[PDB]
Amino acid sequence: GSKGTVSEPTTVAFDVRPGGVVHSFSHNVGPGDKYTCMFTYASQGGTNEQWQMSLGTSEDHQHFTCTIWRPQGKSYLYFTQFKAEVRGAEIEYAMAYSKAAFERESDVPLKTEEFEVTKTAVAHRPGAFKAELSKLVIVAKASRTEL
Repeated sequence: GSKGTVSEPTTVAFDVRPGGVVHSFSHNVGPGDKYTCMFTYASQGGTNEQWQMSLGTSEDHQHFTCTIWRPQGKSYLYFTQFKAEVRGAEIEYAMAYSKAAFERESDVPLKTEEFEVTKTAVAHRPGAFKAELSKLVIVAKASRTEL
């Protein structure tokens, strides 16, 4: 009441399974599944990795974010393709990091040219991506076509 509707980000962990097989993941936050964040990717390797993903929404339910990160800050997996698609809102800002900062070492962000950002989904750029993925941040504003 006095607080004015207060909520906290939701974090869900999942397994990354290599082998050149395309996999899809998704999560719904809030009643009515108003906010949906989907993450589909294909990697090559023989080692499983646990990735953390967190979703957040604004007080007025006007803005939400979808963040995926590596607990160790780096991914040994070899990425051949990836895509992030969201529903219930439009993508305003997207960013990815090749390698996370370790103490003295600074962060290594990915060049815009290396990936493509569209109003409905974000897909990698072929011949530009270095096959490195560590952290993804997506910021979107709630909006509906209304038919």
